[PDB]
Amino acid sequence: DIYFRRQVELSTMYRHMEKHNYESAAEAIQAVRDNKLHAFIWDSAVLEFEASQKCDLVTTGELFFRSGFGIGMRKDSPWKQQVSLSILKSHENGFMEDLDKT
Amino acid sequence: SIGIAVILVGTSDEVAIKDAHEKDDFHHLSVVPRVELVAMNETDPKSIITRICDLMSDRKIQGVVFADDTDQEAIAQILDFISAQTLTPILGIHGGSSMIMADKDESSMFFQFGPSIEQQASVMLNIMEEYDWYIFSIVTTYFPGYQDFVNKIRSTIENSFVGWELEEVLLLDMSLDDGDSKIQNQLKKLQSPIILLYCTKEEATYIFEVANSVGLTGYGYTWIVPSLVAGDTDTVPSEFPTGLISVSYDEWDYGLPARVRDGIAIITTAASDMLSEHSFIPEPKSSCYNTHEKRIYQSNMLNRYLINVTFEGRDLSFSEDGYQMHPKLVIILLNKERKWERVGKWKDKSLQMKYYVWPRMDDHLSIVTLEEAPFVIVESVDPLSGTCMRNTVPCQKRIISENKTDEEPGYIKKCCKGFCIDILKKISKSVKFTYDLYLVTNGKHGKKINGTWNGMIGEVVMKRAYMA
Amino acid sequence: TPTPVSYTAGFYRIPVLGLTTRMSIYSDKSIHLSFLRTVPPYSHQSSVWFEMMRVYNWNHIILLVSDDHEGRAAQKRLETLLEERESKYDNKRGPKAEKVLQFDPGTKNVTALLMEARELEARVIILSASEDDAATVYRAAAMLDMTGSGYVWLVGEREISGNALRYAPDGIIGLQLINGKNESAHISDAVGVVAQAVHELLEKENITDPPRGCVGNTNIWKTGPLFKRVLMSSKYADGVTGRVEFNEDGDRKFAQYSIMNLQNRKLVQVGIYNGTHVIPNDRKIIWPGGETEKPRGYQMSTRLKIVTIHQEPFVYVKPTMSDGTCKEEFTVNGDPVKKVICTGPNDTSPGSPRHTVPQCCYGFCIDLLIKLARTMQFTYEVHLVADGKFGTQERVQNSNKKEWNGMMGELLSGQADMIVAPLTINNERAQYIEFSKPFKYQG
Amino acid sequence: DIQLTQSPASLAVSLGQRATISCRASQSVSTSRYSYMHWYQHKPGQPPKLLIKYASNLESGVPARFSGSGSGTDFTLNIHPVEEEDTATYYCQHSWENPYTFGGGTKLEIKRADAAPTVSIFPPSSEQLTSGGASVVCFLNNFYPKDINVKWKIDGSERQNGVLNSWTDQDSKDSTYSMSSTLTLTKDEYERHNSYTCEATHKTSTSPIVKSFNR
Amino acid sequence: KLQESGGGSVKLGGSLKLSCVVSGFTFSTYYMSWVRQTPEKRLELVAVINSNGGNTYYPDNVKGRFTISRDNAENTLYLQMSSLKSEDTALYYCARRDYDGFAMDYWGQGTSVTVSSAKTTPPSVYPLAPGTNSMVTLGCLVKGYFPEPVTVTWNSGSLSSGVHTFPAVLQSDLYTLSSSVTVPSSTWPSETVTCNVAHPASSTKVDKKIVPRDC
Repeated sequence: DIYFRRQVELSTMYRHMEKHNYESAAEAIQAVRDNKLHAFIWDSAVLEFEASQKCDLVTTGELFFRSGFGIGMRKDSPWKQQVSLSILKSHENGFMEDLDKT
Repeated sequence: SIGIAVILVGTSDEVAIKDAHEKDDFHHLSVVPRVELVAMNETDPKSIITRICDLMSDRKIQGVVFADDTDQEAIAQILDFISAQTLTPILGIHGGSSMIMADKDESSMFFQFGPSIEQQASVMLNIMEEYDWYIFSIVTTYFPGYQDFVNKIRSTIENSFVGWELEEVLLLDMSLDDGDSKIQNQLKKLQSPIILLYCTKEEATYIFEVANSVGLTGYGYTWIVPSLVAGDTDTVPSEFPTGLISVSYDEWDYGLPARVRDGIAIITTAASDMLSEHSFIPEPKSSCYNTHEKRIYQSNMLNRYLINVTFEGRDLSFSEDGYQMHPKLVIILLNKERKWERVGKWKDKSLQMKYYVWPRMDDHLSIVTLEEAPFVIVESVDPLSGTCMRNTVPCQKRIISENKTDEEPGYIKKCCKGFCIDILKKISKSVKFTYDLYLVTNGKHGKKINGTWNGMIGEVVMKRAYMA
Repeated sequence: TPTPVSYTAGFYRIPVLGLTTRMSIYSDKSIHLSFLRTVPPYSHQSSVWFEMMRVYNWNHIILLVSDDHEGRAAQKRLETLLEERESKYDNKRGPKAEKVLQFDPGTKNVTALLMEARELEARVIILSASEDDAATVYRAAAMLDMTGSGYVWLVGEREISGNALRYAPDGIIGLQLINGKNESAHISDAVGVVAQAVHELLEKENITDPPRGCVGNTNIWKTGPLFKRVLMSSKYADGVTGRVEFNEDGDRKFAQYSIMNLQNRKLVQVGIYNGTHVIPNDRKIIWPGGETEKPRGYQMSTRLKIVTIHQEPFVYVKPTMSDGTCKEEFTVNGDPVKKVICTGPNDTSPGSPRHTVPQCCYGFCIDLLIKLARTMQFTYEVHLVADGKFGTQERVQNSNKKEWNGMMGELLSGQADMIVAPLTINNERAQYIEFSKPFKYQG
Repeated sequence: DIQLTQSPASLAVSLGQRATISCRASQSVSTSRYSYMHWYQHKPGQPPKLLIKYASNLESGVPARFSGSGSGTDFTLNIHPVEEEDTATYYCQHSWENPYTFGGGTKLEIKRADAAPTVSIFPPSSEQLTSGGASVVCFLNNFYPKDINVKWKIDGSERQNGVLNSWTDQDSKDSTYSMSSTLTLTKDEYERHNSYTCEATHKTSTSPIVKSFNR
Repeated sequence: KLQESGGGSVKLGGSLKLSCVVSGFTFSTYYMSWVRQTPEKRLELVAVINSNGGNTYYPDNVKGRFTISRDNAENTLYLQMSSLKSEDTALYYCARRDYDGFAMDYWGQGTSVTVSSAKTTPPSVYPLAPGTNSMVTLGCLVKGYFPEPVTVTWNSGSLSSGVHTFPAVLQSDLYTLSSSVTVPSSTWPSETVTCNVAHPASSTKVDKKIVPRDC
């Protein structure tokens, strides 16, 4: 929503997107299943997984925006130097891939 | 049974004020307005303070009105804390003494206002809606009341559905007469179609001539002041460049009969509203020195009906913060060598100007058009604001076929966008040509009728359109 | 209270000089144009706390101010003091003092903010902005516990009353002016300043008079700002009470200043501040928690109260079991789900103001946090967002407040230390929030 | 109007505690004169009195037990360490408009020690008996709390339609209550059948305190 | 300091004139009122009146019924109450209005106007003694009086401790009280003991001796 507010080219109707703004993502799933919502914009990490687990829903496949998920803390907590490295450390044994396999 | 003191400063007739209040039916109040029309020569304000509990000794006065001169703002700084020490009075005030003094002691109990300076900025936004000549620079000195001003203006302009964006704000305190070459350097940051200006008018007769010698004389006619910040509207000095913008307050309007008609009637109905939900009123006093110990009865929940009570459909609710929530501004273009010229009437923070077009001081080529997607798409305007969006331009439509008595324009505006619209906008960016965009009435590309052409060809054979 | 005189002097711009007041409301020269100060306002002692900042090199406060114009001016003063070291020392345990909190004056001790200070492990209580309800502050402080160790207790000269002296513990530090003989000595010093002012004035050029006849002669008396510039040019070398010349706003500009400590229920003088010279006395440092130690810095331990929001596939929730526990469920490999409790949102089943329910909480989140808690050896706590939203920086129309909506405003206010979520990375978030490396890559 | 709810009314709180009462108005009453809202106190038998001018600011004579605050529609009115001599009814509501909607009635109870009621069995006396009518009377004077089911028994048969129940407030010297049950009947209905029994189902214990004798 | 009187027993739909005498201040600088405290424990305003007996307010149920009046020199308030209902057995007060003119400044205990469908009757008071000796009280039944109030003491006017006077119950529109005094074995009977009942509304004094038959 902030991304589309930043784009003047998305002022081609942003107000329509405000008129059909939702609250729950599962309601955006159901309204597509009820054929009311024509399209829902979301991150691929949720969309492809729920589409591959619950059928009759397909993605476009096209990546609209490049993005990632970090972890945020408040200012000046010094644990980050070991936290991010632990994110690297869980990357080194493939513990991330253990999360994927589970 | 209402102790009302009517005090006079000025030259207008008070008898024309008398029938302004003597014409209303007094049976709606169930308590008699006992007014006291006293005159007052322009004299010592300490003697006015003496006169206050002189007229308290004349009658137990609960409500006052006092006409005032138009150049007394230091006395407006005087009167309020005297009240907050001692009284709960009410004035318009009058003229320049009605300056927006937003001091924080709630025991002053004055409604010294109309709209606020920030409310004057709010209706200045409707002026910005009217002309669409952008604000890219804002100029001010240390005039106390500017930080909240620029913060409110930034907070409004960041929440727009339009292409209105600010680029510059300027704080330069210029008692400091050495900084004229600083404004010569600051010519680059004052290149806006419309610039806000908030300075001292005593300094501004020097400052505006300095800015004219900077190179800003062509924009010198396009500067904004409120009428409180502005000098006296009669015989304005010419160091200010002519044809400026007037904002705030009125004397050629609701006047000295009409202000007291707001006045005492507002007071008496507010007291009757205290007689309506509480059926009571505390007694006024007569011993100002010693009754200042007797302000224990001033648990003033009466301030609710001070700020809220209207009269006879005229919206007369107020804010306790130092303004009235209901607007009546004045004409928007002041003229300088000659007098004020009546152009704009204000209501519900909305302007009535009978122009549909605004000039200033290379040519507006009149252009008729016709809707055809995907080239010319004509849509309605934003109903929250009545105007067009960022990528959209207004277009002028009027149908006068159903008009039989007043068969004349009065164009509605519509929004217009599309493919060739951006093309002609690019042409207007390149060759710097202004225009008069308007619509067609009869005929798409109207054919030849016995030689005569209707449609857009009719405008070019009658020379109403040079381009189309 | 002398404003009926001074504002009439402001009608003619004749100066007026305060000798007995530190009321900072009179320091508003946009209204009190005629006012000048031989006595500095209430706010000027607040800056002295910044000169406390290098005593034992303290760097972290919790500050609660009663809502007053003087307190807000002190807030502006300390914000002016803190915004420094734009370089280019680089060991930056400097005064990033952690907190500012508001309080409604005149109210009573229903403050849970004291417990919120208890949650932050700070070694400070330092400042409030009253002197009469400060005894009630002491009562509420001794109610839970604040009088012991792990807290430093400091006041200024206008925090001192007998009721506060009935409940200030021995060890609290006061900062007082040298202002007892001001009724005689600084009176003579101030009229010596006006003696220098008239010695400049009589050897000055053509200057009009403030003539006979009052406010009825409504023209303002041109020599007013002339007298103001005459007083701007006055420079007194030294007086009986000690004198440093005026400030840019016509202030007293001290360095005639002392520090006392409450011990044996009396203010034994511990040192003198002189301009920059913090010169301590030979006396011992008594603190009410049993010191004569130097408890500089604050203790840094934690139970990591992390917040989270339910979002599949990263977070899944199940309501509960019958005991409030979770059902032992196995994977496809027979491994347990290892679901943490995840005491959920109050007013759950949204629209109904119910209570919180302990969940069955699973997904990537619980495995990641178990891995991190076994990595860093961190005890923790689970919290769930009752709002159900990430949040935007909504501009609140009340006084133009761009506040981050939802849980992001909570961790901005320190309701949690961190967050695990599908955390979208934006520029506006990074100006306020620390971020780690991107744990996930998507589009 | 300014219509308010007082929760909990008839609330029983143990001694020395924070007895906080939530007051939930319909509309707001806050202003710059520190409030509009004003409150009340009376004991039964004692004249009505005021308790709160506008806020925790009190008038005179009120002890430091009370501390009241709140704004708009909400008023949290706490009583710090509470005792058993102010357990009574208070908290008038009102509107600043002319219909001053009074009432609410926050009765204060203290969680005192429970007690089993001392039962007094009264047959008609001699001067009661010469008039033609007669009356048997149950009295219960030592019990907490006040909700007693009082049943009268002649030869085991219960009479309920002539039971006149009337109980009183907290007897403070015994920290308990007092209840009466009057049954007014004829003479021969109490003389020909002589087995006087009363039961008083209390909330201290589940069993009624029985007392039985013969005329 | 403040005393309300002029009540009595009025029929439903009837009229009377309530009155008040207040001492402590001049009346022409202070508003005055009339207050209603219903036996269902909700309050009401009867009326209010200006310092000079001028601007008044009558509520909605009041505005067909009641009329306030005030002498500002002689300390007298009068209240003509016409067309009463069954619920007008309330306690009626006056209070000494606030400095804002609304709340109160102090209070007065107030009288009672009884509006029921009964007539004045003397109380048929009969003693109550069993026919222990350790804890069983000695009582009296105040049956068949109208209207309120009735004061009950025991044989001297000074026996107040251990005295439980129970509220009135209605029976054929006639009120009925119960009363008990605790007696140990040292005063049963071994002495004289009577119940002394004073009915000021019927202006009777009933003295009934308590003699038991058996124990």
